[PDB]
Amino acid sequence: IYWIADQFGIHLATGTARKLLDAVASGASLGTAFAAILGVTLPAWALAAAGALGATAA
Repeated sequence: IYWIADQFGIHLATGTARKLLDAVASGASLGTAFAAILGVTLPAWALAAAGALGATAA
């Protein structure tokens, strides 16, 4: 995700997701604020993948 946002970056969230990206990067443990940002374009299962065994820098 940290690689697709650069090359592609088709889903630029410079609205509210910004305030989150400035926190999740240090401790992405949100369960409601993360699903509200990864629900506009990203899937729903991705929320469960964030835990472990999933893309962390992709």
